Amino acid sequence: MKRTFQPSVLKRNRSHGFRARMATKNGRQVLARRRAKGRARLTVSK
Amino acid sequence: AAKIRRDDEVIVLTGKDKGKRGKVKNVLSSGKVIVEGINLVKKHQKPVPALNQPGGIVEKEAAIQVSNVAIFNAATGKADRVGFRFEDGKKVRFFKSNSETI
Amino acid sequence: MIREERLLKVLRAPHVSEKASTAMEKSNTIVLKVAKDATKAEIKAAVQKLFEVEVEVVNTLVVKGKVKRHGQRIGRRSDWKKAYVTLKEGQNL
Amino acid sequence: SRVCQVTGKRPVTGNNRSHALNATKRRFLPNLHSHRFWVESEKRFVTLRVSAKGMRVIDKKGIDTVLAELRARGEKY
Amino acid sequence: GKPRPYSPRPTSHPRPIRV
Amino acid sequence: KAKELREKSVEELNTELLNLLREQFNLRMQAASGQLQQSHLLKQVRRDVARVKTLLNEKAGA
RNA sequence: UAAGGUGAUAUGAACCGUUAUAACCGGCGAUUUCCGAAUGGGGAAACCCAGUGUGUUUCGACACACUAUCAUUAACUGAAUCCAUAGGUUAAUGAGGCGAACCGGGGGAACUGAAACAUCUAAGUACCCCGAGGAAAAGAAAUCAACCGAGAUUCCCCCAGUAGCGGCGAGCGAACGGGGAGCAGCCCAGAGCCUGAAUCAGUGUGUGUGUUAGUGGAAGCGUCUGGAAAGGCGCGCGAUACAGGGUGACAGCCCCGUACACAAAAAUGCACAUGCUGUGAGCUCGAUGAGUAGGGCGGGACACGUGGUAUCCUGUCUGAAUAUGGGGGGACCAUCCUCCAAGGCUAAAUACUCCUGACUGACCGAUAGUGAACCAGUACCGUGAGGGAAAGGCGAAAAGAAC
RNA sequence: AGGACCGAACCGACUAAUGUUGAAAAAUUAGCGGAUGACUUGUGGCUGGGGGUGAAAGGCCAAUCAAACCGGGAGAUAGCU
RNA sequence: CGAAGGUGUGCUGUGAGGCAUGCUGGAGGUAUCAGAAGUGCGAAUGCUGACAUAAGUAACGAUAAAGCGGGUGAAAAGCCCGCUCGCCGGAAGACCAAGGGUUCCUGUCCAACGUUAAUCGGGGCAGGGUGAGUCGACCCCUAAGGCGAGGCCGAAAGGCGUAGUCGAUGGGAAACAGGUUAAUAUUCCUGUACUUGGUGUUACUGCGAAGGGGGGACGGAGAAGGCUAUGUUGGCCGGGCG
RNA sequence: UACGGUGCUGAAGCAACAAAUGCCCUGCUUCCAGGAAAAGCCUCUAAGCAUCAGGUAACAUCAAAUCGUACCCCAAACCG
Ligand SMILES: *[C@H]1O[C@H](CO)[C@H](O)[C@H](O)[C@H]1NC(C)=O
Ligand SMILES: [Mg+2]
Ligand SMILES: [Mg+2]
Ligand SMILES: [Mg+2]
Ligand SMILES: [Mg+2]
Ligand SMILES: [Mg+2]
Ligand SMILES: [Mg+2]
Ligand SMILES: [Mg+2]
Ligand SMILES: [Mg+2]
Ligand SMILES: [Mg+2]
Ligand SMILES: [Mg+2]
Ligand SMILES: [Mg+2]
Ligand SMILES: [Mg+2]
Ligand SMILES: [Mg+2]
Ligand SMILES: [Mg+2]
Ligand SMILES: [Mg+2]
Ligand SMILES: [Mg+2]
Ligand SMILES: [Mg+2]
Ligand SMILES: [Mg+2]
Ligand SMILES: [Mg+2]
Ligand SMILES: [Mg+2]
Ligand SMILES: [Mg+2]
Ligand SMILES: [Mg+2]
Ligand SMILES: [Mg+2]
Ligand SMILES: [Mg+2]
Ligand SMILES: [Mg+2]
Ligand SMILES: [Mg+2]
Ligand SMILES: [Mg+2]
Ligand SMILES: [Mg+2]
Ligand SMILES: [Mg+2]
Ligand SMILES: [Mg+2]
Ligand SMILES: [Mg+2]
Ligand SMILES: [Mg+2]
Ligand SMILES: [Mg+2]
Ligand SMILES: [Mg+2]
Ligand SMILES: [Mg+2]
Ligand SMILES: [Mg+2]
Ligand SMILES: [Mg+2]
Ligand SMILES: [Mg+2]
Ligand SMILES: [Mg+2]
Ligand SMILES: [Mg+2]
Ligand SMILES: [Mg+2]
Ligand SMILES: [Mg+2]
Ligand SMILES: [Mg+2]
Ligand SMILES: [Mg+2]
Ligand SMILES: [Mg+2]
Ligand SMILES: [Mg+2]
Ligand SMILES: [Mg+2]
Ligand SMILES: [Mg+2]
Ligand SMILES: [Mg+2]
Ligand SMILES: [Mg+2]
Ligand SMILES: [Mg+2]
Ligand SMILES: [Mg+2]
Ligand SMILES: [Mg+2]
Ligand SMILES: [Mg+2]
Ligand SMILES: [Mg+2]
Ligand SMILES: [Mg+2]
Ligand SMILES: [Mg+2]
Ligand SMILES: [Mg+2]
Ligand SMILES: [Mg+2]
Ligand SMILES: [Mg+2]
Ligand SMILES: [Mg+2]
Ligand SMILES: [Mg+2]
Repeated sequence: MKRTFQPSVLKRNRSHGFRARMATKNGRQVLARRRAKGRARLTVSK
Repeated sequence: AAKIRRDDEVIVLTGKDKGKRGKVKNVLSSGKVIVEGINLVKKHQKPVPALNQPGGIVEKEAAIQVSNVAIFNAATGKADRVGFRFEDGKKVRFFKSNSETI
Repeated sequence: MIREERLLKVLRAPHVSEKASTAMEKSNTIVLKVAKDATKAEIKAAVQKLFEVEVEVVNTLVVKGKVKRHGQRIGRRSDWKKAYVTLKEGQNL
Repeated sequence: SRVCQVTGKRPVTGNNRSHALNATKRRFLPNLHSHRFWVESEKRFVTLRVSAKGMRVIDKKGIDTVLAELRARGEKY
Repeated sequence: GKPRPYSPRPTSHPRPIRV
Repeated sequence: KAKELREKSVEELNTELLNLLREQFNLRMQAASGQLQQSHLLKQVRRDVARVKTLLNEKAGA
């Protein structure tokens, strides 16, 4: 059966990537939360 | 400064080798000193192909806590404590209970 | 024209392997480890100036570092650039 | 935004109150009108978005005085 | 201890309906 | 080498940098090849390049 | 500051140093790739692609610098359109983003309680948003009081769960006055005289005193048990030092400290002193904040739910008197008292702790205490926001077991 | 010519058996329907939660849907066990 | 000259308990009288870790299928080599994109991983390996759509959108055959090509854009002819005489 | 022959027939549901530049960077 995760690096980066996060204030708040928590990987970009 | 140094002739205050006198070969940063013919151990050396051909139960000196050896005054013939003075610029070391520079 | 200071920082080591040995005795070619930011032009300038040989064409590739394990702690070796440097008919290195 | 350029009147929030005193949030919007004002200094028409109250302030103080206050606060017209 | 329980999975038979 | 190279001019110190960088290339070649037991030479020259580049900035004005 | 050093797992290798250029520690400099506000344009962050101007070219090219946006200001220029204005270009200065809490403002729930529920409550709470500072805000009476008086603001303890408010239910809940902490008053709405005289701010320059490395720092031996002594036993000694830590078992005197006494080439904080620059005191006369106060309508805030409801704010429509005047004293009127709105500034007492140092605990001691004593916001899970572990102890010494 | 006919790929899912701690959190096997169309499929894009989208089944919106998921109000409340 | 803890034993009190002591353990413990509580567990389909039971039971993942000889090895149904057998062959072969990221090749090892053994492996360890003017990306160009100087709009946050600027799944220059590595090849080598731009020389000369026009540039279905890939047969050549 | 694979030489290399869903064909015929865009490219001039720049052709020389390239890919390497 076709499962839900059908990987595409382009879609991944555009939907969740660093620049996508930076584009909106809510996205920048995601980065702020993740830095505050001290995540080693802020976004999928890596 | 360090009260016990390299080349200093010391006497052991505590341990299996108490009363025995030796010269300090080197001082480790962990407040420990190697004193020749003092804290002997029997190391079971593995057979190395490259450096040192044989194995053999090697007899070598183990580090002893620097606070377990005192400087040997030589004159009095017993353990002494080291103090610090200034005798024309340089910082020197002197014995306690007599007061003579090393 | 490229500065000698830059030409002294692009050649890291000669690459030693069977393919490098074969290339040096078959297609008069020397295999060099080079700086990852070095260009074909900079390699062709550096070999000519530092080894005093005549270079025909530089071929380059980037070697991706391997993921190695050291005491159940995952690590990655650095990517490096490999230069296949073809010399002329009779030069020798 | 719905802000009077003269006075600075803007939407304020209050309640609708029914007979049974049910409080639902509403806004009170200013009585805003885009109006062309004639100035006797710059021989030109100035279009200000102004409340009806703001138009009475211009009638009282004069357009010259009011435009001076806009420049003081740093509001482009 | 006990592992986290599974989300619902397919069931072979309908529960009998008593009514 | 902090007082010695300070007596030199910019026109005598650049050539000195073009002797060290060249020496660092020769040592880097010898080290990779399998030659050079004296591995400490790599650090001496790397730090010597640093000293020379440091004085160049002082001679410049900064 | 120094006889030892080249950070850790982690040895080894090659070395450096031992009286001063080893290393280490501190001040001040230098260097400081790429991404990121990211700012030369772009972009799927750590990449792609330029323009311009210098300088170098071995003519293949190479190096360095600058080029975002917005605001303000200035210069130059410049439409419809005559003047002009808009617009355009260039320069200068500033801004931008991040950060725990505290602070002011703009918006603003519901669960819940009311033993249902709608007024009410929860609550101006959570949350979102904007802005600021080391604090913020507030602040120099159009304040209270009660015919006696007080004298800006803020915070604390009372007043008091009182007076009130309240489907008079559930609940909500003052003030006056008193005791404290702290205390400070000023300026513009203006012209002249006299002069730049008070005082807060930068600015160097001296003076002390802190901070950022450090220096000296007392006094114990014998014997017994033991693997080992710091323990037992005996006899001494220091104490402005018996805080604490370490050392082969429990050490004032073995070590590091501790009390105590000293220390700065360099940078910097604070407080005085003294030049420089700006700032303008004092006296006389005058002035005294209008689409404002007040009102009608609709809301909101006041403990106060419109009530008999003062007072405050204003979305809407109106609209005075302006000192011979005006505001308030809880409907309202008279009398009396008290104050002077419609301009602004202002330290202290107050709030908070992402972070730094010291010290403390009838706090925890590995299922506890942080989620995390351990390479943990990791592994792992999830498209993502996000979720999120487990896992400490050989020995005094590796003497980590040759053969 | 054709939402024409038979029939592979391809798309689907009518019946039966199996499987039901499966080979599989929806399948396998044998048959079955459509198969030039209102077809099917790759890549990328857009629509967001009382909102979307729906040839309409309250279907579908990441194995979740008569109001997604994650964090927060939050230790909601629980005359019940 | 042996603390806590652990584990036996004896004694003792009405009970919760207490005391003594052998063994273990190897450094703590703490009377009395007060003081303070994270102060006592069998249940909460409690929580975490450990370990049972069923049970050496079910099962070992397509019923395409194996047999033997030799080799290596401590050991071979499973590895290597050989012969035979069987299975797929519009695939169960080959080459890619997407996605993964070293799984590739070589040597070495067999704890764990592999539903068995394993000498084997996509497993461990080490070393190697990816070569481009022409392939693709980047790049030029746009689609849907995104972002968007000014701008319009909106309590704030923001929304929309102009000039622009991004955005392929589409348009845009050029390389082929043969050979070669353990592992790359239109990339290396050999042979033979081609494209675009810069510079210089020579001759001849209207060049010049952000503008105009052309072109690029496009549907479904159907039909037929001409072809090639490709196959078949004959000839040809080499070998064969079972 | 290290039984893995290197070195060396080399015959014929034609024809007929069949034939695609590939090519001619972005064609042709036909139908209604009427079938991207922009650049490269070609051409035209404007401002401007005038025996200059620039354009065309031939010849010579130089440049074409950077990143991907292993391997699996209907699968034991991707999603389960
Ligand atoms: C299994 O039970 C669920 C309910 O839990 C559904 O009814 C489902 O349809 C059942 N399936 C079968 C095969 O009966
Ligand atoms: Mg080549
Ligand atoms: Mg390449
Ligand atoms: Mg349990
Ligand atoms: Mg940018
Ligand atoms: Mg940039
Ligand atoms: Mg661009
Ligand atoms: Mg800021
Ligand atoms: Mg209720
Ligand atoms: Mg109730
Ligand atoms: Mg203030
Ligand atoms: Mg009075
Ligand atoms: Mg000291
Ligand atoms: Mg001392
Ligand atoms: Mg003793
Ligand atoms: Mg012990
Ligand atoms: Mg007044
Ligand atoms: Mg009013
Ligand atoms: Mg009134
Ligand atoms: Mg009033
Ligand atoms: Mg009144
Ligand atoms: Mg009254
Ligand atoms: Mg824990
Ligand atoms: Mg424990
Ligand atoms: Mg992931
Ligand atoms: Mg049909
Ligand atoms: Mg269906
Ligand atoms: Mg079927
Ligand atoms: Mg049919
Ligand atoms: Mg059919
Ligand atoms: Mg229904
Ligand atoms: Mg679903
Ligand atoms: Mg609901
Ligand atoms: Mg609550
Ligand atoms: Mg609860
Ligand atoms: Mg204890
Ligand atoms: Mg006690
Ligand atoms: Mg308890
Ligand atoms: Mg229990
Ligand atoms: Mg019980
Ligand atoms: Mg079990
Ligand atoms: Mg059974
Ligand atoms: Mg059975
Ligand atoms: Mg069975
Ligand atoms: Mg099987
Ligand atoms: Mg066999
Ligand atoms: Mg075995
Ligand atoms: Mg088999
Ligand atoms: Mg076989
Ligand atoms: Mg691997
Ligand atoms: Mg393999
Ligand atoms: Mg096994
Ligand atoms: Mg492997
Ligand atoms: Mg568009
Ligand atoms: Mg804008
Ligand atoms: Mg937009
Ligand atoms: Mg573009
Ligand atoms: Mg494409
Ligand atoms: Mg291959
Ligand atoms: Mg043919
Ligand atoms: Mg067909
Ligand atoms: Mg390949
Ligand atoms: Mg499979």
